[PDB]
Amino acid sequence: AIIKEFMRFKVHMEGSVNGHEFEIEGEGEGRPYEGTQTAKLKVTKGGPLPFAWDILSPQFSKAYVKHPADIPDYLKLSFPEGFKWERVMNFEDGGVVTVTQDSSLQDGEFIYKVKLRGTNFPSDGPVMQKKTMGWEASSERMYPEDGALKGEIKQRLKLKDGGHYDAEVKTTYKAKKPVQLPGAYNVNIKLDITSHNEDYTIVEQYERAEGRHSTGGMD
Repeated sequence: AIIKEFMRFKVHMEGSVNGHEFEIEGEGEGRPYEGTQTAKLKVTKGGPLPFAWDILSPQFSKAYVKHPADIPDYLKLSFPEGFKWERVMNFEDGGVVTVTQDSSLQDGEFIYKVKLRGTNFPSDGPVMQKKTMGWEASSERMYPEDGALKGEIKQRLKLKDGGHYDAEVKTTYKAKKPVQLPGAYNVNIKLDITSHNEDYTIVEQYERAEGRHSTGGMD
């Protein structure tokens, strides 16, 4: 019941990428049981960003994943206390993004606090040269480990002039209170930039995420 069928969120990110510091604030909304959400993000410090928006976009909401009835929605069940998540992204050219995130519920809205560290992107690479064009649809493979929910992704960023720039991603999602963990399953995710201004100081995103059985789908 805590998770309403229409939910808003507020997000704050403090970050560095290759030592360039910045802050982002944003608001979002969606339908947690339908797996759909939008967000409006604004660069509040360190803009215009001297790197690709796309490395930040996946850091702005796993309460909004559509789950089959027989897969426990661990992250929805974590509320009202909520959950933390930690992420590592290894990009194929040696760029690294590490993220920590706190997700809570205050005034009937989700509150997201994000800390991001991006390092070792090549000065001539597509991230620092802003040559990326959004993520391909992803499958996150989910499994329980060490009393937390883990997910692994082979994520693909489209490039200007064609082809892709890959990232291996691993995330740990941990409820602040003990709730029922699921077995192994997959989450199909598509994240779109729906609008941006010229220098990506103002960006709107849309994400659809649907959990699917990895065993006994029953086709």
